[PDB]
Amino acid sequence: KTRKESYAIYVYKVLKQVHPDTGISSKAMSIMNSFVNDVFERIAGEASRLAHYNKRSTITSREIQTAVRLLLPGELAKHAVSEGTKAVTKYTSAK
DNA sequence: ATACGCGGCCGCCCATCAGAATCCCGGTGCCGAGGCCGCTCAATTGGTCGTAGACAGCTCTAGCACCGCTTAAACGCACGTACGCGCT
Repeated sequence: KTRKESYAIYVYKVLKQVHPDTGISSKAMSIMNSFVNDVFERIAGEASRLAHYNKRSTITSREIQTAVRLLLPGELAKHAVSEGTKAVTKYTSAK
């Protein structure tokens, strides 16, 4: 049949996590995927840009790390890094 | 010819039977997590090769600092004009 994949499974549990027996319209659901896919290119594209400025050829986590910092304002940014840094840190701990 | 009787009418308080209306319990429809699921094609798994890029060595630009002769530019103040802004 057709494809047209989306992030619907990811957005839904997140909302469950923050009000479990709280609801949503089928119109705000796409707004959400539209919103995510939009932020996706915003961050990953910028990573691509720096990589081939100061003369290197792969994109790691550090770059995102840097990228994120100047893409967003002071207070959210730090918490965001923190969360980000740990999630992965744990990831490696396992293996 | 002349006087007595009364008759249903009626206001009265006083009695009976049905209807209206509030409270004691209700069914119904809408919304949103759930479950079920299944054919399957994208991620994961185990695996090879090679190449970017970390890293250490090196040298070799240019960013810093610092100074003093020179002076243009900033400063602060004095005076009034011609706008900001208030009213009608």
